[PDB]
Amino acid sequence: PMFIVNTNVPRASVPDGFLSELTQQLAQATGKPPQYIAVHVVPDQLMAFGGSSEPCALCSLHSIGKIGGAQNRSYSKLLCGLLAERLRISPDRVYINYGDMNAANVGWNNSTFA
Amino acid sequence: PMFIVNTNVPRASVPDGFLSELTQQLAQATGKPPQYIAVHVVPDQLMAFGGSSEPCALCSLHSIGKIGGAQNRSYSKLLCGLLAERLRISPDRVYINYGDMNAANVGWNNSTFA
Amino acid sequence: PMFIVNTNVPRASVPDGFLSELTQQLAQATGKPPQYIAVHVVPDQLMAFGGSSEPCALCSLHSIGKIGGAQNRSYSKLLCGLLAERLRISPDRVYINYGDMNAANVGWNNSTFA
Repeated sequence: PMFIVNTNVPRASVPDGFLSELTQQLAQATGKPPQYIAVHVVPDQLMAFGGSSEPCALCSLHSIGKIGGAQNRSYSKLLCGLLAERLRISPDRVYINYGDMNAANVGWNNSTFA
Repeated sequence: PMFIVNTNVPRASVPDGFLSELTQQLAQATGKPPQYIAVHVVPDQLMAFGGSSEPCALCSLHSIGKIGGAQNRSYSKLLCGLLAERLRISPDRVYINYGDMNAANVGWNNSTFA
Repeated sequence: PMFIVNTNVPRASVPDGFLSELTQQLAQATGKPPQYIAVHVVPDQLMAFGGSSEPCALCSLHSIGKIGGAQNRSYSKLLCGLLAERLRISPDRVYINYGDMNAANVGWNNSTFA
C-alpha cells in the first residue's frame, strides 16, 4: 500500500514519528505487512479547500485489494482521526482518494506484483 | 473536485489570487459547490515535456462525476487558458489527467461520499 | 506518457541529464515519440518504505495505451534499473503505479486526445 498526504500545514507541525505511526496504523488497517507499506508526507503546500487556506489535506491510498465501501469508510475514520490529532486538520478539510490497483499495474523490484 | 498543477514555473511567477480563481472557475465549470473544490499548485518543479524544460504543467482533475468527453474538452480549454494567461505556459505543454471517482472511493469528514 | 518519481534522495544526488535520460528511455520503451513524453522528479521528500528511510521511490506512469502485464514488467525493469544506477535506490524500495488512460480523459492543448 502507498499512502500520500499533501498539506499546507508547515513541516515543523509534522511530529517526529508520524511516518512510523502511519506505517503501523496502515499495516493494521489493511492487514498487509509493514514491509509493504509506503508513506509520503508533503507539508508547506500551496493549496486551498472550499476556497479557504485553513489547514487541509489532499491524500491518496493505493492498495492491491483491501479497497471497498466499508473498508474505505474505516480507513477514512482512521486517517482523518490521525490528521486531526497529529496535524490539527479538520476532517471536513480532508479528501482521500482510494485506488484499488491491479497487481499487474504495480511495478516493484524490476517486475510487477502479478 | 480536486485539481493539482505541478509546474517548473517559479513560485514568484504564480500570481496572487490564483488558487481562488481556480476554485471559482472549477465550481462554475463542473457545477459543483465551491465548498467541495480543492486546488493545489506546486511550482519550482524539476520536470520536462517533450525533453524540454521550457514552462510546462502536469495536472490532474479528480471529481465524483462531471467527467466525460465533452466536459473534459471544456475543462481543458478553461484550465489551459488559465495556465497560459496566469503562468505563461503554452497549452501544448500541459497534460491534465481526468479521473472519475466512485463516491465510495473518496474519503471526507471521517467517512466516504457513498 | 507522464512519468513522476517522488524520492527521499537529495536534489544534489540527481545527476545532470537525468530528465533527458528518462525521456529518451521512456520514448523507446513505450514506442511513443519523445515530444509526447513528460517526466517529473521530486527529490528531498519525507517518505518511508516498509518502515525505513533508506533511499526509496514512489512513482507513476500514465499512458494512453501501451499498459499491460508484459509491458509493465519491461517498464519496471527499465525504470528500477535507472533509479538504481542513477539515484542508488534499491529496486525493492520502488513502487510504480501504471495507469492506462482513455484518450478522452487526457487534456492537452485546450482539448483532449480523443
